[PDB]
Amino acid sequence: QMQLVQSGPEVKKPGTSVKVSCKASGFTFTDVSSLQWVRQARGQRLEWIGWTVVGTGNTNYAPRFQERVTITTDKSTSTAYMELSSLRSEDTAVYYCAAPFCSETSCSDGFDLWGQGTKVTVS
Amino acid sequence: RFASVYAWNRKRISNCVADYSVLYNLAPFFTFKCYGVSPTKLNDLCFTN
Amino acid sequence: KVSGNYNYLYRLFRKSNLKPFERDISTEIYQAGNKPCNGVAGFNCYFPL
Amino acid sequence: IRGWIFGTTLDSKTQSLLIVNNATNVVIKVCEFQFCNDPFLDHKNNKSWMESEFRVYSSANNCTFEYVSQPFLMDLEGKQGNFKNLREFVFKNIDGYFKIYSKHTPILVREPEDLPQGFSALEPLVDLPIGINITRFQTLLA
Amino acid sequence: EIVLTQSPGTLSLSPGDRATLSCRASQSVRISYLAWYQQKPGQAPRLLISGSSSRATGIPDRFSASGSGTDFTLTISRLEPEDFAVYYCQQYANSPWTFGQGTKVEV
Ligand SMILES: *[C@@H]1O[C@H](CO)[C@@H](O[C@@H]2O[C@H](CO)[C@@H](O)[C@H](O)[C@H]2NC(C)=O)[C@H](O)[C@H]1NC(C)=O
Ligand SMILES: *[C@@H]1O[C@H](CO)[C@@H](O)[C@H](O)[C@H]1NC(C)=O
Ligand SMILES: *[C@@H]1O[C@H](CO)[C@@H](O)[C@H](O)[C@H]1NC(C)=O
Repeated sequence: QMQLVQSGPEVKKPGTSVKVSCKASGFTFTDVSSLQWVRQARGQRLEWIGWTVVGTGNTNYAPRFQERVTITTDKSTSTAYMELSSLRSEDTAVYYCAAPFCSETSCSDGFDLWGQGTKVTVS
Repeated sequence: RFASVYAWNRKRISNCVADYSVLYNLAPFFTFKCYGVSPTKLNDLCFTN
Repeated sequence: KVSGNYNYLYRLFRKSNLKPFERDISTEIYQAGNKPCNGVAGFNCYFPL
Repeated sequence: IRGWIFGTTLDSKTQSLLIVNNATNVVIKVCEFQFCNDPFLDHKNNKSWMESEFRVYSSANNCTFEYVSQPFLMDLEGKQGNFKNLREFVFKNIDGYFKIYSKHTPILVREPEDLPQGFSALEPLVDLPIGINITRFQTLLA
Repeated sequence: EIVLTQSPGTLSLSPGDRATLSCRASQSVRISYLAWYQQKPGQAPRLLISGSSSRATGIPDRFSASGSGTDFTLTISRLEPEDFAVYYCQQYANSPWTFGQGTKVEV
């Protein structure tokens, strides 16, 4: 159906680079759709990272992750990428990208589409 | 400089003799095609504005 | 230009298509959702240029 | 009734229009200038005509077209009674073009309402490349 | 930078009743830029309520949101056994967004 899929878990050594990408199936990001990225640890709360607008291209980042994470959007495949460097032990968590469906006219004021996240670990 | 797309400027041409010989001979004109007239028959016509 | 010329703009969002030869600029804030965006921009409130 | 001034969105940053006839003139002019909510022109000294606060244009951004044309047939002084002049206009907005047709008729001796009968035709007056839709234009009354 | 605090820390009520939870902020608040989320164990969270009147696909009428000022509340008409999860409050209007801390509802 119209839905968002996510990549799989992976283990990366510290002091290196990590790339994350989540795809959309039967769903296009047009020019109004936007999406955010969140991280969930084990037995912890939810912390917001950043959300970007596909059309304008404006990006927002959390103050504590100003240089750590870079978020980019792709119109050709209608997806979102994150690049991170020098991951630490606290980064072993599940990453989700959440977007609301929107078709060139108007859309809901809440994020109802969701993925299943990537479990990233550092060893 | 030309104005942006969303703020195009329209200029009024009147009371003059239109010579299209200078226009036609420019090399990089990679798009020149007309609808109600033909490009070679603009030198012997008269327009209101 | 090498550094990039950023003085050319074009609209992105508009509620309705414009009839032929409509030119008068407008730079208000286009709302996306049913929530009425006012003044500053934010979620579902985007600059249209 | 005075003359033609109209702009789109009341923000001082839009290419407004001026078909202006202040005293004995008309200058067709297309340019960006500030329009107030209620910029008045003549309200001064109970009932005598003075061009007070007449200016409605402050800041220019882009002037495109300027042209000269004479004002419509006006008379001098104002009072109540002897309804004589009958001025008819039809305004049309088609395909980014503003068209005005006008007609003037004297000695219409008909005081109590009741638009006079008979037939008359309106000759075309001017065609303007405004480039905007109109649900919003104005010709203020003195 | 706005902080969202949820109360109570835990909820222990028998199934078949009405439940209430609250979350409050510090800075200014807006009625339709606050959303409530639930997260099943092992599953990604899904949208429940946003704007205090809007609902997602297949949301039962039991869910309700109340409050106009800083304090917002979630009311559940009739609980069912697998509805027990952690609830989060999320804000949009203010500075870079922050979630809540989570409230565990149990028997
Ligand atoms: C009347 O015409 C004007 C001029 O075309 C319209 O203004 C455009 O409106 C859209 C949506 O509001 C804007 O995004 C455009 O930027 C405006 N035009 C330009 C050139 O900037 C106006 O919307 C029209 N009004 C109606 C009711 O149709
Ligand atoms: C009409 O416009 C011209 C152009 O500036 C001006 O010189 C003239 O004074 C105007 N007419 C009146 C009655 O002010
Ligand atoms: C006419 O108006 C001017 C200023 O607009 C004022 O100074 C003057 O007193 C007025 N005269 C009368 C008779 O109202």
